[PDB]
Amino acid sequence: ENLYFQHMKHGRVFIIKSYSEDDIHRSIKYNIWCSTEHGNKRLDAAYRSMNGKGPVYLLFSVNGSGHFCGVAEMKSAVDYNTCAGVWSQDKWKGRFDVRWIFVKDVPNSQLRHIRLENNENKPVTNSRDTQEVPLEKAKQVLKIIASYKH
Ligand SMILES: CNc1ncccc1C(N)=O
Ligand SMILES: [Cl-]
Repeated sequence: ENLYFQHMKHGRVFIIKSYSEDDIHRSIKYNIWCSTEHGNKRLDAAYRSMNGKGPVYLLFSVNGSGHFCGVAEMKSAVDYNTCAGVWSQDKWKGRFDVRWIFVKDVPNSQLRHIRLENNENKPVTNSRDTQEVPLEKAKQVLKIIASYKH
């Protein structure tokens, strides 16, 4: 409630969209994630180019659910050669560490009035997986999620 996510001077924020809620449950249990091949490459470049100077945040949402389900920070580069078949389907190859910060359902109603100037001014709730969020809009999103209460 303005107590959250001030002093976020640098850093970068991405939307994660999963059509497997089981995969997200596993992320929360073991603090790891895996995206598509092109998604992993985008997150890998953001994390590496940050060179530790700032956080990379991930805003998670289950496709079709109508709500965001929480926030985690990237905590490692992407390892592309890892054990196969750990996710809901075999097509997900690789792994990076994350640290979950919030696990809570925030309805899209609370966020849909934030639009992305880098995505044709579309609402942030209408994003695809690994859509990057401009820093000032991300700060608005993170703060709404942080303070939202049932
Ligand atoms: C492991 N990750 C996933 N699982 C299921 C559906 C989408 C994803 C994704 N784009 O990250
Ligand atoms: Cl909606």
